[PDB]
Amino acid sequence: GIKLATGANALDTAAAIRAELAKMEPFFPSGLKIVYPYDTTPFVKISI
Amino acid sequence: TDADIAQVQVQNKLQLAMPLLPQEVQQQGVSVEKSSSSFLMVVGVINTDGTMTQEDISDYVAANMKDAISRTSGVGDVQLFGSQYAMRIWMNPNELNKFQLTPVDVITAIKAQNAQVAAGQLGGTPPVKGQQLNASIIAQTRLT
Amino acid sequence: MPNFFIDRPIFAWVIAIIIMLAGGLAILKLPVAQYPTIAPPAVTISASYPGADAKTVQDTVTQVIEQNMNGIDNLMYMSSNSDSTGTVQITLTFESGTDADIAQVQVQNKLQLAMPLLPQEVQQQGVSVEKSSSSFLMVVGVINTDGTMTQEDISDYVAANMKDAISRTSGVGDVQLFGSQYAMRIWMNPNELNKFQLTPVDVITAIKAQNAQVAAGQLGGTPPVKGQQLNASIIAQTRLTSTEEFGKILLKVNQDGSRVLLRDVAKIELGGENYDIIAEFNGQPASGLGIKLATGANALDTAAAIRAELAKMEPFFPSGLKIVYPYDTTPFVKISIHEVVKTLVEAIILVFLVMYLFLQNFRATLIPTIAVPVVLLGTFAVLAAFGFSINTLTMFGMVLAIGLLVDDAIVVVENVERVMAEEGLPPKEATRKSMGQIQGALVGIAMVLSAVFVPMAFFGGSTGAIYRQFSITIVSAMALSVLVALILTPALCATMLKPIAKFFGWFNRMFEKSTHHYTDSVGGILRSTGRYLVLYLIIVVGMAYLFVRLPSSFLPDEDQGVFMTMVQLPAGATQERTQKVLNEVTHYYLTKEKNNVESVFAVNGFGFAGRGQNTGIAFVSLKDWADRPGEENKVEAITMRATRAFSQIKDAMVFAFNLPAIVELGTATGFDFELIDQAGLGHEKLTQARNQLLAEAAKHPDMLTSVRPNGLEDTPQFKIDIDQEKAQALGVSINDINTTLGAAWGGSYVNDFIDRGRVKKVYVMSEAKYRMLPDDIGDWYVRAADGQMVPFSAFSSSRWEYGSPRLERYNGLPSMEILGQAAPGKSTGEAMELMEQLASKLPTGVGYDWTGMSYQERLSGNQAPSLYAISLIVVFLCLAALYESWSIPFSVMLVVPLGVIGALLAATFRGLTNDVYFQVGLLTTIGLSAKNAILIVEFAKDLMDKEGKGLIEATLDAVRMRLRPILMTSLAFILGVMPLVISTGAGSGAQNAVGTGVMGGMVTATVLAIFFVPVFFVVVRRRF
Amino acid sequence: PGADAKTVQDTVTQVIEQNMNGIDNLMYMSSNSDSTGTVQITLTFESG
Amino acid sequence: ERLSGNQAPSLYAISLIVVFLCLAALYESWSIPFSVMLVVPLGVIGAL
Ligand SMILES: CCCCCCCCCCCC
Ligand SMILES: CCCCCCCCCCCC
Ligand SMILES: CCCCCCCCCCCC
Ligand SMILES: CCCCCCCCCCCC
Ligand SMILES: CCCCCCCCCCCC
Repeated sequence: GIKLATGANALDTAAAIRAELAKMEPFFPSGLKIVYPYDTTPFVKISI
Repeated sequence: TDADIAQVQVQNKLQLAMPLLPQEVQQQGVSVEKSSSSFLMVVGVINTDGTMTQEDISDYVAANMKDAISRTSGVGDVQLFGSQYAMRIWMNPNELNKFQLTPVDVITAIKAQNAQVAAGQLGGTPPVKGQQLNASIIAQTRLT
Repeated sequence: MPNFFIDRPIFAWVIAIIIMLAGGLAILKLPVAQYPTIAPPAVTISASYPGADAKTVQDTVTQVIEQNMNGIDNLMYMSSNSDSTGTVQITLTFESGTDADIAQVQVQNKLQLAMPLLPQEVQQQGVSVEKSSSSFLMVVGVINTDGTMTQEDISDYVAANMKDAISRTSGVGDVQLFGSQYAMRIWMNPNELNKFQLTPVDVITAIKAQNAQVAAGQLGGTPPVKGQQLNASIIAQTRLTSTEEFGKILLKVNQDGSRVLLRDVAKIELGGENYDIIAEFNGQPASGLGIKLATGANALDTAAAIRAELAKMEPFFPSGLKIVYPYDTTPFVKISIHEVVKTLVEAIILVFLVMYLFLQNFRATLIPTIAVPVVLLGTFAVLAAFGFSINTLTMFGMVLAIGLLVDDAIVVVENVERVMAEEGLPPKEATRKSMGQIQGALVGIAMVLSAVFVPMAFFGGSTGAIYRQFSITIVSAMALSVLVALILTPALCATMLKPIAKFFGWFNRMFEKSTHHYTDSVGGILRSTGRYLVLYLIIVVGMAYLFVRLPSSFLPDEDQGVFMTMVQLPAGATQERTQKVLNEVTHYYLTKEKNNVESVFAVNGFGFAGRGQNTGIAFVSLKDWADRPGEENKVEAITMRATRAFSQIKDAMVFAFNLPAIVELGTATGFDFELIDQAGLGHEKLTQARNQLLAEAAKHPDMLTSVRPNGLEDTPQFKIDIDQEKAQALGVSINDINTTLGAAWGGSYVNDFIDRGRVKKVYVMSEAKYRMLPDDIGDWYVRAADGQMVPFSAFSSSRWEYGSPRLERYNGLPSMEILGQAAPGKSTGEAMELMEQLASKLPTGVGYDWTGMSYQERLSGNQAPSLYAISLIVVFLCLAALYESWSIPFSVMLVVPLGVIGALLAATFRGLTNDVYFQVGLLTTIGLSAKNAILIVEFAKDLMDKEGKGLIEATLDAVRMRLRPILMTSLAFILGVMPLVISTGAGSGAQNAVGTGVMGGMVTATVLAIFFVPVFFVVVRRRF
Repeated sequence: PGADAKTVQDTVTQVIEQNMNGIDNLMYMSSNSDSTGTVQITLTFESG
Repeated sequence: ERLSGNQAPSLYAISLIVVFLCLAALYESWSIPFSVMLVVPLGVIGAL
């Protein structure tokens, strides 16, 4: 449950999270994929 | 108002109260986060094979990918929807009764025989005249 | 706006006076350092757990802290070390521009709440969070030679009488201390612990509660009774001062009434806190300090105040102490500033000489003498307005921009003298016409160059702070020169210059016949211009060929006056053997360099491979530069001769080295490559993964060289396992066993006490001779449950097994920091790629990560052509805006490869590298050649349409009238740095890096690029 | 709490006041320690 | 208080310099502000 720090921008924070997850992804065990439920980030980008 | 100056002042007024809190609160560790109120996003880690239960996935997320997401610049607080592993010891009251024990001797034995002991060096400083050896004494390690 | 100032000279003088008065007011108020803040801010958590090893610290203190360093703003990475002396060292590196106070307070508040999780001994020793600033400003050592005291007496005289007062002065910060202060040490003795039937647990419990306070209230305490007259405070039992009081504690009284004391089972001997570091100065013991310059005080008067405060303490010394300075890099700063100031002043003298040589009038040869220093004063005012300081970088920014400084007076005065000499006008109307000819051209120069430098201000990393100094100093100086060039110089050419019209006349005849021969040759080579175009193609291909074959680097290596010598002994060597090797090094430097080396300060257990006992360092400080003349006496020769002479020591790795700036060495070659372990593989399997990664980099010598692991290998350790059934059947508690073993063989730190006003510590530990062999564990007896003494090895064993003397972690995962450097010939863009293609065939779980100096080379490390790509088109648009045409900028911007040939030829011939002074000098040379090419074609453009001339005729007419300025201002500049080039003294590494580029590039850009721009302009006006 | 206004000055006041050099502005710094038990330092910075 | 005793002549000097320069800048003469920067004592004797 990733919250957000006070005053941070919500689009280049989520980009940093998705950049961290692509760094620790080739070291998962056999058969463990990461999936993406609830997310309020792409609505801002699609509206702009 | 400034956010991090506000966190510094709240932390200043909290650390004056830390010696008055109980020991069981301090060992869990209090925390001061400048989070917003709620969730920007949640991630999800399913198993497609069917080799891991809830606890295995929760321990993998707690150990190998929580402490790096929680240091990412712009993240106020990370909630975990699981639990890290812990060497859990489920006691039996009838067997503690049969062998005439309490749950106090159990905690005493776990504090005594699961220690990480500092034990010095056997070529330590100050040496005598003509010392030719230096190594460390390894007393006992934490159990694994 | 010069016509407003022709009629109004006094207003021009007034704004010249306010800019020259705001410059000199800001030279009294700005710092003078050696280098600015150049590294990203990094804070350091340092803690100690006495008696442990790397493993015990690495999973009770290290992993416990760095699980709680979360939620810190602007954090790049975090690397930690845990070594066998007990020390844990965590370095958090932040983004550039992050406020260091906010970063330190966030780290220290996240550490203040992770404090009850740590062990008790770590909380007693304390955890120190402090910011990792620059290295030492100066080292103040102190010796005693008239007599004999130990190291600890000197270190306590410093810790009680100097550090209190040296830190209370103008502009100091962190003050370290090489020695160790007092502590009431207690040396236990296990045979009297045996015969009186005692344990060290009884000793520590007996002298916890002897020196403590009593909250005792007061007589007449409140609430008083009705009629109370007396009020006074109860002063109850207090601490213990002398050593007899620490010897008179009762331990145990027996049945016969025996008195057991600390002076029966121990000896006291007040002594030292830490016994690992032993400083040394030439053969007598010593102590030292660690003074850091804080933020914004100049180092010159700071070091003068330090020397003044040490100068008023010699009446207060205990008859034999002597202060001595084994490391001082303050007079090198004074040399490196004085030489730059002398170069500026002699450049002004040389332009005075050249202006009088070409013009032959005293009255008009001092317009640059008035108008050039006022721009430098205004440049200092702008540097203080930004908040920057007197670095070495801004000083060598104004010493190579002085051509751009001095052109904007030579052009104006030559043009008004040309108008008075040809058409014959009074100076006022002649200055009006002259500054109307070059009106828009100087504004076009201000727009066209301001865009050559200012992309240099917007790079990133630790080298975007080196370039920013040059790229705001030169921009401010030039953009103030263009303001003062159309305001102050027109007023001075309208007022000072004489209206009088008209035998050393050989130079005039030589110059006019050279001018006519030049115009004849240029008019000859404007017909059939194909050969000069293909010669330009050969020029640009030769430029690319010599630009590829040239070694890139950073800031040059130079003589700071001192150098280090590093000593490391193999794998578990004691303190005495390292002292013998350090004394061999001292006896070498003080006999074979009698006339070069002044003082060697030898520190033991300090070396840069980590803390320990088999290591040592030596600060060697030489004589003055005037006392050691020659080439064979500089540091570059002494270092290699000592390194050649240190190969005969049979078992010691000893080598000497110099100091680059602080840290970003490898001149552009190093790696900082972390091998990280992103699973639960461990330490031995990670060692196998590193040992597989090494000797695959050894398979490629053409790309990789010197891949050293940067980490200590496994050493034997003494495992003693407590057998549980024998310990508990005999009735011996495990806690008393562990607090006997880890308090007889390490420190224990009972509590504090008060000595001579100050507050010192009390440590208990066994003697120096009862804890030195594996056969000494059998001399330690422990009380059982009944009271029978049980020995060690009645319930234990003993094994030797391999452990680890240093454990490294990177971002919370275990890692090993493999260092390397690229081969000669190949850059570090095709070496880091081979590392990433070579670290991908490792076993499953081991990953890689770049750190340090290469970290910001991954984050957009190819944005150097991406900013000059948008500089070049802004230059093109400004030049297409000026001449009211397209493809005329193509006629003026093909002089960029002309000033690069000479700089690359001089750098190849003299044997220099592609350091930052070469790049800034190249980048000024191309801008000044562009300035000359702009002015010749602005005359040729506004001569063939305002008058009506042809194409060839107007071109050689324009290059006729624009030959007297160009070699006038090259001759005053490829002559105002000649000395800098032939300079060999103190600090001639940066001076030769500045001098060689801006000599050869300037000579080539004025010899060749006065013959190509008529050809370029004619070829453009043929094919549009 | 166990004070006599000289233990406090020599053990918990001179330490802190000794370790307050490196702060930027400062101006002046007045400290006091009494026999009640308490102690306070007052660091008066520059105006602005 | 003593700080205001140490920055008053510097204040008077810098104000007289800036007013002399702002008048020489605007009347295009160095002799007209010289006939104005000595009518100042006729006002200062009044204030005193
Ligand atoms: C350095 C101060 C020089 C003072 C101004 C010189 C005199 C101005 C000449 C104006 C002629 C009308
Ligand atoms: C340590 C002070 C350095 C100041 C350098 C001033 C250089 C001024 C050059 C222009 C006047 C000749
Ligand atoms: C740096 C200024 C030195 C003083 C030069 C002023 C010269 C003014 C001459 C006025 C015309 C004769
Ligand atoms: C005879 C070869 C030289 C051709 C003329 C060169 C003219 C450029 C130099 C002018 C100054 C001597
Ligand atoms: C820097 C590249 C810009 C290319 C623009 C060239 C346009 C030339 C047009 C010629 C028409 C006369």
